[PDB]
Parts: sequence; structure tokens; C-alpha cells
Amino acid sequence: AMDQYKLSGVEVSGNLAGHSAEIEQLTKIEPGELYNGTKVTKMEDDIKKLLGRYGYAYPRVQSMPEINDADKTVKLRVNVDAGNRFYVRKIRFEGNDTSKDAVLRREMRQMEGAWLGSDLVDQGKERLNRLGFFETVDTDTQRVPGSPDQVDVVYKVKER
Repeated sequence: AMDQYKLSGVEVSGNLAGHSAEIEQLTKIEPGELYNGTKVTKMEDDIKKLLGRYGYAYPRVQSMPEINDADKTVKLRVNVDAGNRFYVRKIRFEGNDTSKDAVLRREMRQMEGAWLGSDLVDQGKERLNRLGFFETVDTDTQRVPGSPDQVDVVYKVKER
């Protein structure tokens, strides 16, 4: 296997949605960093999370090791596809048995008709968590059928 080799670099290409600089930062190598499958998926996951902050809800990242035996190093060839950028059509609430939807909507930071922003969906979640009513608060981003660029954000809530 390759867990003993050193990462010589990460070469990224594809459709980066204008975020090549940030994706380069994420992609830089650490001192004496070894090749590792797990850190590779963690890297793919970090890239998707980043693009998600910009409304690219379903981005792809594939990556392929190029072993160089002369150097005992491995280079990561990486393809990024940001995919469609989504805006929010509807924000929806569930589990919501005591309080009018108004009580939750009022805490949103992600607005209908705006570009989707995972951090915005998250802030909504923390504002929800923070008023005590709920045991759990989870979010789901659902594509609107027939739509290439619309999602609904569902806040699934469970009261105490």
C-alpha cells in the first residue's frame, strides 16, 4: 500500500465556481505529510463544505493517487465539480407541535429567494436550539423537482 509515502502535491482542476484560490488553500500540504486515504476523503469533504457555504449543495470531488516510486511520493490528482448553484424556494418547519411556524421563521437567517448558504442554514439552527423549546433541530436541503437551481430547506424539530 501507500500509507508510508509523502504527498508531493494536490493538482486541482474542474469547475470551481470562482473559488480556485480558496480551494488551493485547502489543498496545500503539511510538513512531512504522508499519503492517507482517510485524509483524502476529509479533504474532499472539506472542499464540498466550502462550496456549500456558497449554495453549491451537491458538488462533486473525485481524486486519484499518482505514485512516483523514484521519490517515494504520491501526487493527488483532483477533480472538482461545483455543480448547480441553488437558491432557496421555501423554508419549511416540522415537529413543530406547540409553536406557530412564526416562532421558528422569525429566527431564520437563510432567506427565501436568496442563494443557499449552509452557514445561514446553520445559524438558523443555532438560533432555534438557543431558545430552549427543542431537544433536537436538524436541517435537510431538498431539491425542487423539475428545478435545476431551487431547494427547499426543511427544519425538522423535536420539542422537549
